[PDB]
This record gives sequence, structure tokens and C-alpha cells, in this order.
Amino acid sequence: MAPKDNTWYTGAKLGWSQYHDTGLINNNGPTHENKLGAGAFGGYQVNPYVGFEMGYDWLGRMPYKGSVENGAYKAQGVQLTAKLGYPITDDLDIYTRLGGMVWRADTYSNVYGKNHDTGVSPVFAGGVEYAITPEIATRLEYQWTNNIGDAHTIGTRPDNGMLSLGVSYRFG
Ligand SMILES: CCCCCCCCOCCOCCOCCOCCO
Repeated sequence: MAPKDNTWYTGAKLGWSQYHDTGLINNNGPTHENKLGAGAFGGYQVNPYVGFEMGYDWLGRMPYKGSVENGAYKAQGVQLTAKLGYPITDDLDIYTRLGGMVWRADTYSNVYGKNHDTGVSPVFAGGVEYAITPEIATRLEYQWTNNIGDAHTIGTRPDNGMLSLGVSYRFG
């Protein structure tokens, strides 16, 4: 049950990412990592199979071990994607999103202070959308970015996936 033919929708999501990066010195510094965040998205449906959406997401590193040492991590990004779906039932859609994202990571260190980073990256998602009612739908989605990137020195990697639950309102 995708949104009706030339209509708009909006929504919000809560996300979790199990590690969107990772650090190290021989010698270990943190123990493992968790990021939690949220995001908002809006889109336009063209027909039952295709829509286009815009979203903004934010992720924050969650505080959890000591052993001296580390600090704050925040990521944010605006994305523009084409959403391709197929109706499995009258209520359940399966879809993928493909497009691009402009992001920014802001770090912090006690030694080094504040640092930032910027990027442009392809984004991909696979998910399920369930129409509770004709105006309210929930989504279960896994989003990933594959990373290649221009820079430094020479590129290697690790951005990882984000899992999320969302709700959206359809202005039919
Ligand atoms: C993958 C890149 C994103 C490309 C998608 C952009 C899609 C843009 O078009 C969306 C449709 O928006 C058009 C509506 O405006 C019509 C208003 O009413 C007309 C006067 O009565």
C-alpha cells in the first residue's frame, strides 16, 4: 500500500549503528562502540513502484568505556534517493532506496581538540514499509554507504550500516 499517485509524505526514524567506524594504537584505547540517532525524511510518490525522498539523519556515539581516554563523535547527513518498491500484500511493501548523501562527522579529542570531516557518498537502503492505516505507515530499514572516498594520503574503510524504525504520515 504505497502512497497514492501524485502525493507527498513525511516521517521520522530512530536509528542504531553498531560501529560506523573504528580507531586504534598498537595498544587498545576504547572497548567497542554504539551509535544512536534520529532523522526526518519527506518524499513524493510518482506511482506505486517509485518515489523520491529527501532525508536528514544524525548519529551520536554513546558513552561507554574507561581505560583513560575517549571523546565525542557526531555524524550528520542529508540524502536524496529514489525509492523503488514492490507491493508484497495490500499493506506490506518491500523497497530499496538508492542515491547520494552529503555528510559531516565532528570529532573531539582531549589532546588534539575538535576535528571535522566532510564527504559525498552513495547511499543504499533495503526495508519494509507497513501501512497501518492509509495515512500512517511504519518502516524497518537497513541503510548503508559503501566506502571508497578521495583524500589524504590513500583511502581504505569503514562506514557501516544503520538499522532504523520509522513512522510516516501520508497527505493523500
Ligand atoms: C534521484 C534524484 C532526485 C530526482 C527526483 C526529483 C524529482 C522531482 O519532481 C518531483 C515532482 O514534483 C512536482 C510537483 O509540482 C507541481 C505543482 O502543481 C502545479 C500547478 O497547479
